[PDB]
Amino acid sequence: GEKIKTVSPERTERVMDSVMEQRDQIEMMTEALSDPSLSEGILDFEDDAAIDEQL
Amino acid sequence: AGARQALKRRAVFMKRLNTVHNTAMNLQAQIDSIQTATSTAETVKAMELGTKVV
Repeated sequence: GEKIKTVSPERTERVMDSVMEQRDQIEMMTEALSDPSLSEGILDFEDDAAIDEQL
Repeated sequence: AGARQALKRRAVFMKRLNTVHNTAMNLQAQIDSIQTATSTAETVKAMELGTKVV
């Protein structure tokens, strides 16, 4: 009973909710930094036609 | 898919190559302009000397 009062179930719910929220924020931050639109940058105006013919 | 990736990257590199080559040609044009201005100044000086004598 002393242990259950110390680490209550509501406390575990709060901890797991915080873990979920922080995991979501890390995923969003680390996928924002990996957007291929930068290294791609300028895209074909012909929309891959030149690269199609090159392939 | 990897072949398309490599060909897109190559296309970017050739576009950069074209831009660099055109910039070097523009610098050559500026050098030629400097030398042409020098030659034209000497020609005008010679013509003015001859005009003074005549």
